[PDB]
Amino acid sequence: GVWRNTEDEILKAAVMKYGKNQWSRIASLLHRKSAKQCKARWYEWLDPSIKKTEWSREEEEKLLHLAKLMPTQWRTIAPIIGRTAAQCLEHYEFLLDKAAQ
Amino acid sequence: RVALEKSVSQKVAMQKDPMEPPRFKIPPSPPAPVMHSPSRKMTVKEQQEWKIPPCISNWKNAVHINENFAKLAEALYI
Amino acid sequence: AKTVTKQRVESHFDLELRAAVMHDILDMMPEGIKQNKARTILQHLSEAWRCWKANIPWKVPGLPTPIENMILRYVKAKADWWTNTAHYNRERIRRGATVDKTVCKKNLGRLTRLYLKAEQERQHNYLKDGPYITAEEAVAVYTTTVHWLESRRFSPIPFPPLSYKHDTKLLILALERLKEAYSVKSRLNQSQREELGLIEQAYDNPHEALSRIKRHLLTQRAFKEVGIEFMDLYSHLVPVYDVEPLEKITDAYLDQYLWYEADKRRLFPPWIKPADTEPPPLLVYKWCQGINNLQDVWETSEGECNVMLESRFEKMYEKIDLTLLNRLLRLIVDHNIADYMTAKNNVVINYKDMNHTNSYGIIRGLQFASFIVQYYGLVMDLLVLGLHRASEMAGPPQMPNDFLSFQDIATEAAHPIRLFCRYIDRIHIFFRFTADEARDLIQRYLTEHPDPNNENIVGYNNKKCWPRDARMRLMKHDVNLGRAVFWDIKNRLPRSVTTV
Amino acid sequence: EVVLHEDKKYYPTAEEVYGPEVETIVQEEDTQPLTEPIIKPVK
Amino acid sequence: GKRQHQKDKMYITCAEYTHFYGGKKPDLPQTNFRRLPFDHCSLSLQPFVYPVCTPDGIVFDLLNIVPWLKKYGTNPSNGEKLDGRSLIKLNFSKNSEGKYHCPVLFTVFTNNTHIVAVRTTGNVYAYEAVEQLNIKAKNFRDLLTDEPFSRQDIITLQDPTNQDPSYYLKNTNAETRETLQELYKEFKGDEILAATMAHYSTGKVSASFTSTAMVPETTHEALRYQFVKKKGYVRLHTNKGDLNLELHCDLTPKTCENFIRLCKKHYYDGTIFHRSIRNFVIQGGDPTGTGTGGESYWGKPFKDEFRPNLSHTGRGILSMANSGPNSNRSQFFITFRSCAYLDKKHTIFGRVVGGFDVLTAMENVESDPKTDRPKEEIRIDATTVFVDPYEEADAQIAQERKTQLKVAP
Amino acid sequence: TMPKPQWHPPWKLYRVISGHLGWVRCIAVEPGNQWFVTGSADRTIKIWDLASGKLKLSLTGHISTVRGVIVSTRSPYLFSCGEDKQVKCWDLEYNKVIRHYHGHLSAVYGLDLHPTIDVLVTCSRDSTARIWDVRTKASVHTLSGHTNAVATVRCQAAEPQIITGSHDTTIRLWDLVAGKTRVTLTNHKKSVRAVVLHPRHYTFASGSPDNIKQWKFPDGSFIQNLSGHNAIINTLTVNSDGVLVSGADNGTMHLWDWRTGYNFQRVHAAVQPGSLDSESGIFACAFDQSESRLLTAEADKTIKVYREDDTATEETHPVS
Repeated sequence: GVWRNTEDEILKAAVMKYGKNQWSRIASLLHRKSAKQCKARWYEWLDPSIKKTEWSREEEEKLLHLAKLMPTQWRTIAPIIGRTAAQCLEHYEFLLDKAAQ
Repeated sequence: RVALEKSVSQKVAMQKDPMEPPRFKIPPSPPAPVMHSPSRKMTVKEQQEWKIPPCISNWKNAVHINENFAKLAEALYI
Repeated sequence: AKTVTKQRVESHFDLELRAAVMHDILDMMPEGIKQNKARTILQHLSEAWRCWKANIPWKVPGLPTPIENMILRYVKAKADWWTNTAHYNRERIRRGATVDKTVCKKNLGRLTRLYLKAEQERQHNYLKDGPYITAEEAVAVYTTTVHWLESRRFSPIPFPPLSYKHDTKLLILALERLKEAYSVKSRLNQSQREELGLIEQAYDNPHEALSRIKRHLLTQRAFKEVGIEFMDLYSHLVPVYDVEPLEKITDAYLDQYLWYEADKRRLFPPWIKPADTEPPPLLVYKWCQGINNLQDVWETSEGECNVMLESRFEKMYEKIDLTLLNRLLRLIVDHNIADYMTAKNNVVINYKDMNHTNSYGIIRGLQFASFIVQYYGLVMDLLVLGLHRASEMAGPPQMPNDFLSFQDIATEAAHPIRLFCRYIDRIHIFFRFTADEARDLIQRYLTEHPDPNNENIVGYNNKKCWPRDARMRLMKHDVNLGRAVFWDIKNRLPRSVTTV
Repeated sequence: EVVLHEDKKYYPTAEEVYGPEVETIVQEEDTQPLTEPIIKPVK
Repeated sequence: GKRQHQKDKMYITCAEYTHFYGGKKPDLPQTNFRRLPFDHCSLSLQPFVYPVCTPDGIVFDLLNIVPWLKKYGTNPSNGEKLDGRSLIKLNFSKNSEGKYHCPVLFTVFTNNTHIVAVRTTGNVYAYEAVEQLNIKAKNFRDLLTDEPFSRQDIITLQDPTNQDPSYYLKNTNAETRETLQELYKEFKGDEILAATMAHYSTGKVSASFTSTAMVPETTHEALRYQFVKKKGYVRLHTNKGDLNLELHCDLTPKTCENFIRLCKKHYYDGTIFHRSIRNFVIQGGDPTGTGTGGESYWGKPFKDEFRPNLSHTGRGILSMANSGPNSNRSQFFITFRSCAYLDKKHTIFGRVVGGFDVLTAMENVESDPKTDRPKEEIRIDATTVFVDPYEEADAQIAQERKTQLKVAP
Repeated sequence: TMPKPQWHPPWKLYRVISGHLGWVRCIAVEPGNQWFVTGSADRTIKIWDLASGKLKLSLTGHISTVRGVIVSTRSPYLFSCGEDKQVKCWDLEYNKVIRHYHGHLSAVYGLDLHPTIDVLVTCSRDSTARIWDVRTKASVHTLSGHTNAVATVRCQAAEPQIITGSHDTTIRLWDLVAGKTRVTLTNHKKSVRAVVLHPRHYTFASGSPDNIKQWKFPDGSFIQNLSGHNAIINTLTVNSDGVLVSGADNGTMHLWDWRTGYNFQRVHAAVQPGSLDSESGIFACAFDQSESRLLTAEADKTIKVYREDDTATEETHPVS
């Protein structure tokens, strides 16, 4: 179900060896993880191109503008800002709370 | 024509009795000289121009947004 | 020598394409080349073809341009051979000529890849080439829906409180649908065993499940990817969507709740079918009764005409705009629920090695998709009718009409449209024109589309199932009246939202 | 503007790329049945 | 052979190609019977009340044509325009029952009958009566009245043998007008959305061909080179005196460029010779002093440049240290004697040409036998490139570029 | 250096015909100039009208790419070969395949008919050529000796009766009755893909990516080297007036003067609307029997027709 520490380590190494089109081979290494869960974990969180840094001022401005533009469409928005859609979503909610004060 | 017709007629068509079946179980021409223009050796520049990168396979191992969206979204807020 | 038979067809194609590419490599490479590197060029050919099938852009940075031009040439040749074979094996499958099941599996596979290449292009063009619904057409659609809901005195649906008295009944219904999908099968997938596990866990403690659903509806706005497959019905293919189980329980609960509150609050007027009260053959029976009981319906002594056109709203699911869909759902439900529904349509779709974001149409395999279609179809009905004729058809909101009936006889005769029905995508309209109204329409139609050679009989299509006495007689007046009625209805509907 | 997805054209026209002095023929269908021979014998 | 699968064959069959893929369809009937009944106006397609005919022969109702002529000068049947005066009134006789008949022959008019009108008088007869009476009996009087008509006048009515944005937007309500007005008064161009919107090539054609999410590209869209000039000369100002080096820049251009470039930016200032061996080459060029440090101008390790006419023969040969093939870095050494073993293992890029006494003084410094590190520091204080071939080449290149622009503005 | 070459007017494109769905690989004109026949990677054989450029008919028997077509002069037959190892005889009175030939091991690459005797000669990727009786469908001979795929084959009445060029870059001149090689010509460095026989000059030219070479019958004596077309050339066609056409694999035609080896025109044609610039290429060309028009079968799936330009004079276009 949830992702342990050691499971993430196995998943990173296995993607580094087998690439990104063989999730059935990668699922065989883990315990009780299916191929779809492995893929989802990689793109959501474990991929190195995911940027886990603080938000710049520019990146926030684009967030607020695009969220006005296409409301609730975070998969469309998210590659324009270059964050994960979940990241974009929670940071939007952060700024909305902050503007409420 | 006559010779090849004879050949094809033969192809399609001690005393030996008709009943017996067949009995036995079932270098080229000398090399012609290579008559060639003298070869031109390859330059290092153009030899670099035929360098082929290795194949890195995704399978084997071994966004621009039109401005009218703004207009549409703006209209709906109004 | 052995012939090329059906076993050997594909392998022989690869065998010959391989040899021809090899010949051009030899004639292309300069004299006295240090290395041949032929096997690597053929590896790049394979990778190019595999990237074509996955719709993944192929670039190799170092590669010389004679070699790249040759590779793009031969990949395009193989693509044409592949796609033409897909084209005529589908025709054979539909006509019944094939009986082999592996060729049906191969064609289904080829067809899926071609569909996703096209659909991925459609999404890209939607983002680049702008929304197709103009600001004017969108504001007119929105404002019309507001006036409709305002005149019917509709009270909008609230968010379900956690102390809502009906929520375990709605949960029990939702779980029975979800469990019924798995009723008979043995040794299911891992995801299906996961889904049965979640259903049994929600049977055990419903309050936990209900708390999770309410928290999802309040806060979740970025979802997991759905898989797509096709059900081959031999004459066409039907998309089948695979949604994650957690999300699916939340959607099924929302689906039950929305239909219950919309039925209680009278959102959908009675022309919207399928209704719960009648099976479809009773609907057919009702229509005949409805037609027979219009006033003076079969009299033609003065030159009146009846017209009955059955058509479909073409591509209505695909042309839904999710921005305008959000603004139109907000008129009917708590904005939190509207955000959840609209955001839920925005997912990555993935079959095999290919995946793309859906950003334009709806995903029809969601649990609440039926609601969206009916509600969005309601807006299209208000375009085809007027607000005025639709108010006459639905009746005053204190005493509403039932299906195909009117408050008065004068009310039914006041307008040419007498009967209207919208069974999902399909529509059936019954018109009664006098001779003046018919002459008016035919003159407007013949102004726009002048026909000197009288070829209108050629396109017109009628029922070849009946005998010749029973088919439509294609008389000049009647062929032009039918085309004029259809043209007028077609002018009602903006091409960006749907068409006939 | 605005052109719908089924309306849009990706490539230029044939007489745009070849010019006015070139005649372009597109033959999607043929003008004879198979029943009618190409070399018909005299009867 | 057995013709076992004849519908599903390895190719498209003949019948299948005819029926679906562009074979010739028989196409038998075309508009076989499409005639309006005689009693109907041609414009309205409904039964006329006041018949009028055009000289050509088209018959249709007055009440429909007259507004039509006012709106459009022309007649519906033809492109040509028609002046309303030319319309000739038609009068159709009735039976006792009320049907249209020929006045003289009494035959009831049908969609199959042949119907003829006389222009001057306007009456309408079956063609039989007109023929049998007037064409045979050579009188041209009308049958009902004695009015005489010419043959031009006879006409056949029936012979069976033959933009804005608020376009698209009727009925705009108050909220729509007000919204579109505020929208145009307020809306301004978007900024973020607008921003969003060699032997080898850029890969725009291959990528656009292989993925349909990229816009169709049909036409292909396709580094700097530095060459050593003359002789490179560098003085190493060491704490043991000055060593002059000749660099073989024409032969080893990358290695010479690295060296001179490194020297010009003071890279070797203060660096030591960290490795010195009796009857072996002295080595330095490591700004870390550790024996394993240093870095090239490019960033990583660059290629060897072995040459058949450069060997480690004689004293004072200048070569690169490395960690294996094509990994030169910064480190370099000077030989104390011939050493053929070094050939094709270390790039030779120059030789000592002055300060041989200094090289000897360097050699004579004792080194720690365990580490080969000199016991008293041997140090490069400064490096002077007194002939820099690479610098001259760069200046020439800039001039050439300017000339090209002038030729093709 | 050479005499002054004869003046030939330029040719211009005047008609583009587009109906196939794969590469047009071969083209041939009927003896009476009424129609021509093209074979395709589409696997269809199409019969077009030569005057109007209209599609008369399509024939669909083949299993893979149709690689060569030829029309019989002495009987109402059409012969086609393909990459599906199969050679068919089509009866144009019935529009039906009436007979077929078997024994080839791989893809058949081209075929030709002997102009007096009724034999068919086909060349193939198993590095053989075969001589077939037209009637009784029997290999009378298999010409063997090339070490890689035989790419082209030509026939004449005079000796030698069969010329085969190959992917092992050699030309071979064969005895038809014995089935042996007489002469082997090894002057090319890359593979010989096209050979053309002069109508009345008793010479022949062969093409390779190197350069075109021009040779003399019966012994194969080398005459001349025609150089300048630096591309893989797929077809050579010679006119009766002495025009030579070389169509390349990258889509360029070079017109040449046969007499002197003078290259007087270079033509590069645009591709059709849908295609890539890499899709341009010429797989076949043929003059009609009138020799007024030139037909090229191409890799952007079009047939292009060239016409000789009548307004141009020696003064307008000089011979350099």
